[PDB]
Amino acid sequence: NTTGGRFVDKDNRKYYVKDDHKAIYWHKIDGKTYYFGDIGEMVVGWQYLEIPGTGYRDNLFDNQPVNEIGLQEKWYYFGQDGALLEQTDKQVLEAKTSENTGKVYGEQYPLSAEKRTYYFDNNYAVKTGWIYEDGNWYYLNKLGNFGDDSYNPLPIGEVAKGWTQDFHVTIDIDRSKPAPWYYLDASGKMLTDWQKVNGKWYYFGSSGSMATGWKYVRGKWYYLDNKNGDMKTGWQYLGNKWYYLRSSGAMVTGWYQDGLTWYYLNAGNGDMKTGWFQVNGKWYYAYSSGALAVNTTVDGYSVNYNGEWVQ
Ligand SMILES: CN1[C@@H]2CC[C@H]1C[C@@H](OC(=O)[C@H](CO)c1ccccc1)C2
Ligand SMILES: CN1[C@@H]2CC[C@H]1C[C@@H](OC(=O)[C@H](CO)c1ccccc1)C2
Ligand SMILES: C[N+](C)(C)CCO
Ligand SMILES: C[N+](C)(C)CCO
Ligand SMILES: C[N+](C)(C)CCO
Ligand SMILES: C[N+](C)(C)CCO
Ligand SMILES: C[N+](C)(C)CCO
Ligand SMILES: C[N+](C)(C)CCO
Repeated sequence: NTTGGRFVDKDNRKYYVKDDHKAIYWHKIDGKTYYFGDIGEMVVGWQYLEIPGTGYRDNLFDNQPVNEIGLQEKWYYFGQDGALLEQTDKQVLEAKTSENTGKVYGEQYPLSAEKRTYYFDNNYAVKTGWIYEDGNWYYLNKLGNFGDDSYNPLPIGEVAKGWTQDFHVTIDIDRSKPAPWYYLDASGKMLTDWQKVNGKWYYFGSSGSMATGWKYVRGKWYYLDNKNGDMKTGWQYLGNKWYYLRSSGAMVTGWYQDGLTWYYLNAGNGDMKTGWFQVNGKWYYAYSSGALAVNTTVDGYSVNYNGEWVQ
């Protein structure tokens, strides 16, 4: 909706001038959208800019006041003639790197030899977050990189690979909300169910989120590290009780013999018994270590070869 002006080439830069003033920021001119930055230099290619449409960075000229405003920034792609690529689905484009972004018309810069598929939201900005394609989920980075006083927005919108946390984000991470972990394979596909990664097992279920703590899967109980998620095996002291997990990871219930030593894991909960207890009417005694007392005396009580209290 910006008319009455004209594009002007000067000092190896391109401007749009009307009534003798330079256009700045976002402008819709003759069916196309352009962006002129803070001083009027038309941009081209990959750009990380404040979102258009509010009016605070729109239809402005360098002779007008520029309001202070807090607008999130997103990635946008402009043609070599400066027109905004109004894609709302996806498109194959030169990968964005530390050398082909933030450039303006007139500048010299290489055209990425590598091209990637980029997804877009309904407002022409590069899409971030989860996307479902051809039977699989992929995660497009919501955040860029940091590093003690430093922020690189380049990763935003790129296909995530490997271990990835899904933070709730707008302009900054939202620490109040949960941030589950996921694992994307070499091609970015989200893994589900059991998966062996770096030598350890993890359970991602059907949603993809990495489970932590006790987890019931296909009839058996498993215990994933409460913080890191890796599946535990063997004897585990959890919540002040002992549990025995098979090498497969499944929790054991009932009688279990380790070498010559018998142990009794509670029928339902699975916690190890100590002291006197009875199974199917018969009484047995387990020491504090959980080991069953056999062929000996326990406080004036005889227990035979099977640990049974012999009357
Ligand atoms: C990005 N460069 C181009 C536009 C600004 C800078 C420097 C050049 O532009 C200028 O030098 C401007 C043109 O009006 C200028 C300012 C003051 C004195 C002379 C020229 C090319
Ligand atoms: C390490 N355990 C976990 C993964 C394999 C074993 C047993 C359980 O997994 C399975 O039982 C199934 C059997 O098909 C399985 C899933 C994924 C890979 C291999 C086996 C939990
Ligand atoms: C998109 N999901 C299946 C991947 C993850 C939960 O939001
Ligand atoms: C699974 N991790 C990302 C969560 C933790 C350490 O490897
Ligand atoms: C999950 N349980 C049955 C295994 C243990 C108590 O938390
Ligand atoms: C069975 N008792 C007589 C042995 C022991 C207390 O429960
Ligand atoms: C782990 N314990 C309690 C089970 C057995 C003695 O080492
Ligand atoms: C299960 N036991 C302790 C009970 C008996 C030997 O098989």
